[PDB]
Amino acid sequence: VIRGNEVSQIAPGQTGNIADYNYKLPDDFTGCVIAWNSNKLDSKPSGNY
Amino acid sequence: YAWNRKRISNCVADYSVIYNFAPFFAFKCYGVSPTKLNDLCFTNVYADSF
Amino acid sequence: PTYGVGHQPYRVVVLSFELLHAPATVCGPKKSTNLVKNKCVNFNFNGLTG
Amino acid sequence: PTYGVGHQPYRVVVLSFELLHAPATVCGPKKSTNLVKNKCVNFNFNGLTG
Ligand SMILES: *[C@@H]1O[C@H](CO)[C@@H](O)[C@H](O)[C@H]1NC(C)=O
Repeated sequence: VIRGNEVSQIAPGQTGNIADYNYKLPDDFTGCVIAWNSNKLDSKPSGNY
Repeated sequence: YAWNRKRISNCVADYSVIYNFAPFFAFKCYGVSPTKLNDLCFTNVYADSF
Repeated sequence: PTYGVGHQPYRVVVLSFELLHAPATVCGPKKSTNLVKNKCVNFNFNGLTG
Repeated sequence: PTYGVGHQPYRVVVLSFELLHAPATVCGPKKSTNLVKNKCVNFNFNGLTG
Protein backbone atom coordinates (compact mmCIF):
# COMPACT_ATOMS: atom_id res chain seq x y z
CA VAL A 1 0.00 0.00 0.00
CA ILE A 2 1.57 3.28 -1.15
CA ARG A 3 0.53 6.90 -1.45
CA GLY A 4 -1.16 7.89 -4.73
CA ASN A 5 1.82 10.08 -5.68
CA GLU A 6 4.15 7.09 -6.14
CA VAL A 7 1.90 4.99 -8.40
CA SER A 8 3.95 6.23 -11.36
CA GLN A 9 7.15 5.01 -9.67
CA ILE A 10 6.09 1.33 -9.93
CA ALA A 11 7.39 0.93 -13.48
CA PRO A 12 10.61 -0.41 -15.06
CA GLY A 13 13.50 2.03 -15.32
CA GLN A 14 12.29 4.49 -12.68
CA THR A 15 13.98 6.43 -9.89
CA GLY A 16 12.66 8.29 -6.88
CA ASN A 17 11.88 7.12 -3.35
CA ILE A 18 9.97 3.84 -3.69
CA ALA A 19 11.97 2.72 -6.74
CA ASP A 20 15.30 3.61 -5.09
CA TYR A 21 14.93 2.41 -1.49
CA ASN A 22 11.69 0.41 -1.19
CA TYR A 23 10.62 -1.61 -4.26
CA LYS A 24 12.57 -1.71 -7.53
CA LEU A 25 11.36 -3.38 -10.74
CA PRO A 26 13.84 -4.89 -13.23
CA ASP A 27 14.60 -3.21 -16.54
CA ASP A 28 13.50 -6.34 -18.46
CA PHE A 29 10.26 -6.63 -16.48
CA THR A 30 7.43 -8.73 -17.94
CA GLY A 31 4.18 -8.55 -16.00
CA CYS A 32 1.36 -6.27 -14.89
CA VAL A 33 0.83 -3.63 -12.20
CA ILE A 34 -2.62 -3.14 -10.64
CA ALA A 35 -3.30 -0.17 -8.35
CA TRP A 36 -6.61 0.96 -6.86
CA ASN A 37 -7.84 3.49 -4.32
CA SER A 38 -8.43 2.30 -0.75
CA ASN A 39 -9.73 5.43 0.96
CA LYS A 40 -12.57 3.49 2.59
CA LEU A 41 -10.29 1.02 4.40
CA ASP A 42 -6.79 2.45 4.89
CA SER A 43 -7.80 5.97 6.00
CA LYS A 44 -8.67 6.94 9.58
CA PRO A 45 -9.64 10.38 10.96
CA SER A 46 -6.90 10.23 13.61
CA GLY A 47 -4.36 9.16 10.99
CA ASN A 48 -3.29 5.70 9.83
CA TYR A 49 0.17 4.99 11.29
CA TYR B 1 -6.81 35.71 -18.77
CA ALA B 2 -4.64 37.36 -16.09
CA TRP B 3 -2.36 34.41 -15.33
CA ASN B 4 0.62 35.14 -13.10
CA ARG B 5 4.25 34.41 -13.99
CA LYS B 6 6.78 33.88 -11.19
CA ARG B 7 10.47 34.27 -12.02
CA ILE B 8 12.88 31.79 -10.41
CA SER B 9 16.66 32.32 -10.53
CA ASN B 10 19.80 32.00 -8.39
CA CYS B 11 18.79 29.17 -6.06
CA VAL B 12 19.04 25.39 -5.65
CA ALA B 13 15.96 23.68 -7.09
CA ASP B 14 14.67 20.53 -5.37
CA TYR B 15 11.80 19.07 -7.40
CA SER B 16 11.07 16.15 -5.05
CA VAL B 17 9.47 18.52 -2.51
CA ILE B 18 6.77 19.66 -4.98
CA TYR B 19 4.91 16.36 -4.42
CA ASN B 20 4.40 17.30 -0.75
CA PHE B 21 2.80 20.66 -1.64
CA ALA B 22 -0.17 19.67 -3.81
CA PRO B 23 -2.20 16.44 -4.19
CA PHE B 24 -1.70 15.91 -7.92
CA PHE B 25 -1.42 12.71 -9.94
CA ALA B 26 0.70 13.47 -13.00
CA PHE B 27 3.81 15.64 -13.23
CA LYS B 28 3.28 15.87 -16.96
CA CYS B 29 6.62 16.89 -18.50
CA TYR B 30 7.27 17.31 -22.21
CA GLY B 31 10.92 17.94 -23.07
CA VAL B 32 12.29 16.18 -20.00
CA SER B 33 11.39 13.48 -17.49
CA PRO B 34 10.20 14.23 -13.92
CA THR B 35 12.74 11.79 -12.43
CA LYS B 36 15.75 13.49 -14.07
CA LEU B 37 15.07 17.08 -12.95
CA ASN B 38 17.79 16.96 -10.26
CA ASP B 39 20.75 15.54 -12.21
CA LEU B 40 20.77 17.94 -15.16
CA CYS B 41 20.34 21.58 -14.38
CA PHE B 42 18.72 24.62 -16.00
CA THR B 43 19.21 28.39 -16.39
CA ASN B 44 15.87 30.10 -15.56
CA VAL B 45 12.51 28.79 -14.32
CA TYR B 46 9.14 30.45 -14.92
CA ALA B 47 5.99 29.35 -13.08
CA ASP B 48 2.57 30.28 -14.51
CA SER B 49 -0.45 29.87 -12.23
CA PHE B 50 -4.18 29.85 -13.02
CA PRO C 1 -9.91 10.81 4.63
CA THR C 2 -9.75 14.63 4.40
CA TYR C 3 -6.66 14.58 2.17
CA GLY C 4 -6.58 15.36 -1.53
CA VAL C 5 -6.94 12.72 -4.20
CA GLY C 6 -3.16 12.52 -4.75
CA HIS C 7 -2.53 11.69 -1.08
CA GLN C 8 -5.05 8.85 -0.72
CA PRO C 9 -3.76 5.32 0.01
CA TYR C 10 -3.46 3.01 -2.99
CA ARG C 11 -3.32 -0.79 -2.89
CA VAL C 12 -0.83 -2.17 -5.42
CA VAL C 13 -0.47 -5.78 -6.61
CA VAL C 14 2.30 -6.59 -9.10
CA LEU C 15 1.99 -9.84 -11.08
CA SER C 16 5.32 -10.95 -12.56
CA PHE C 17 5.49 -13.90 -14.95
CA GLU C 18 8.48 -16.14 -15.64
CA LEU C 19 8.85 -16.55 -19.41
CA LEU C 20 11.50 -19.27 -19.53
CA HIS C 21 12.28 -22.71 -20.97
CA ALA C 22 10.96 -24.46 -17.86
CA PRO C 23 7.86 -26.67 -18.15
CA ALA C 24 4.63 -24.74 -17.61
CA THR C 25 3.55 -25.35 -14.01
CA VAL C 26 0.87 -22.66 -13.77
CA CYS C 27 -0.83 -21.48 -16.93
CA GLY C 28 -4.23 -20.72 -18.36
CA PRO C 29 -7.61 -22.30 -19.34
CA LYS C 30 -7.37 -24.09 -22.70
CA LYS C 31 -8.89 -27.43 -23.66
CA SER C 32 -6.40 -29.92 -25.08
CA THR C 33 -6.82 -31.71 -28.41
CA ASN C 34 -5.62 -35.18 -29.42
CA LEU C 35 -2.26 -35.28 -31.19
CA VAL C 36 -2.00 -36.24 -34.86
CA LYS C 37 1.22 -36.63 -36.83
CA ASN C 38 2.36 -36.51 -40.48
CA LYS C 39 -0.38 -34.04 -41.38
CA CYS C 40 -0.31 -30.29 -42.06
CA VAL C 41 -1.96 -28.84 -38.94
CA ASN C 42 -1.85 -25.73 -36.74
CA PHE C 43 -0.24 -26.50 -33.39
CA ASN C 44 -0.48 -24.73 -30.02
CA PHE C 45 2.21 -26.19 -27.75
CA ASN C 46 2.13 -24.39 -24.36
CA GLY C 47 0.87 -21.10 -25.79
CA LEU C 48 2.96 -20.71 -28.96
CA THR C 49 1.32 -21.13 -32.35
CA GLY C 50 2.68 -22.32 -35.67
CA PRO D 1 -23.61 3.95 -4.27
CA THR D 2 -21.30 2.11 -1.83
CA TYR D 3 -19.32 0.42 -4.63
CA GLY D 4 -15.74 1.35 -5.45
CA VAL D 5 -14.53 3.61 -8.23
CA GLY D 6 -14.19 0.71 -10.67
CA HIS D 7 -17.78 -0.45 -10.10
CA GLN D 8 -19.57 2.88 -10.69
CA PRO D 9 -22.06 3.29 -13.56
CA TYR D 10 -20.66 5.00 -16.64
CA ARG D 11 -22.59 6.59 -19.51
CA VAL D 12 -20.89 5.98 -22.87
CA VAL D 13 -21.65 7.68 -26.20
CA VAL D 14 -19.74 6.47 -29.26
CA LEU D 15 -19.73 8.80 -32.27
CA SER D 16 -19.05 6.67 -35.37
CA PHE D 17 -17.88 8.85 -38.25
CA GLU D 18 -17.81 7.70 -41.86
CA LEU D 19 -15.42 9.61 -44.07
CA LEU D 20 -15.63 11.40 -47.41
CA HIS D 21 -16.66 8.63 -49.78
CA ALA D 22 -20.15 10.06 -50.40
CA PRO D 23 -21.56 13.57 -50.82
CA ALA D 24 -21.11 15.21 -47.44
CA THR D 25 -24.03 15.85 -45.09
CA VAL D 26 -22.48 16.53 -41.67
CA CYS D 27 -20.22 19.58 -41.79
CA GLY D 28 -18.36 21.74 -39.32
CA PRO D 29 -19.06 25.44 -38.94
CA LYS D 30 -17.14 27.21 -41.72
CA LYS D 31 -17.98 29.95 -44.21
CA SER D 32 -17.89 29.30 -47.94
CA THR D 33 -16.14 31.52 -50.48
CA ASN D 34 -16.78 32.37 -54.13
CA LEU D 35 -15.12 29.99 -56.59
CA VAL D 36 -12.32 31.50 -58.68
CA LYS D 37 -10.73 29.55 -61.55
CA ASN D 38 -7.55 29.71 -63.67
CA LYS D 39 -5.53 31.03 -60.72
CA CYS D 40 -3.14 29.64 -58.11
CA VAL D 41 -5.27 29.39 -54.96
CA ASN D 42 -5.50 27.47 -51.68
CA PHE D 43 -8.71 25.48 -52.03
CA ASN D 44 -10.68 23.63 -49.35
CA PHE D 45 -13.24 21.20 -50.82
CA ASN D 46 -15.22 19.43 -48.05
CA GLY D 47 -12.36 19.36 -45.55
CA LEU D 48 -9.40 18.44 -47.78
CA THR D 49 -6.84 21.19 -48.33
CA GLY D 50 -4.39 21.79 -51.14
C1 LIG E 1 0.85 27.22 2.64
O1 LIG E 1 1.11 28.24 3.63
C2 LIG E 1 0.27 28.21 4.79
C3 LIG E 1 0.66 29.39 5.65
O2 LIG E 1 1.72 30.12 5.06
C4 LIG E 1 0.43 26.87 5.50
O3 LIG E 1 -0.46 26.81 6.61
C5 LIG E 1 0.13 25.73 4.54
O4 LIG E 1 0.35 24.48 5.18
C6 LIG E 1 1.00 25.83 3.29
N1 LIG E 1 0.66 24.78 2.34
C7 LIG E 1 1.31 23.61 2.29
C8 LIG E 1 0.82 22.63 1.26
O5 LIG E 1 2.24 23.34 3.04
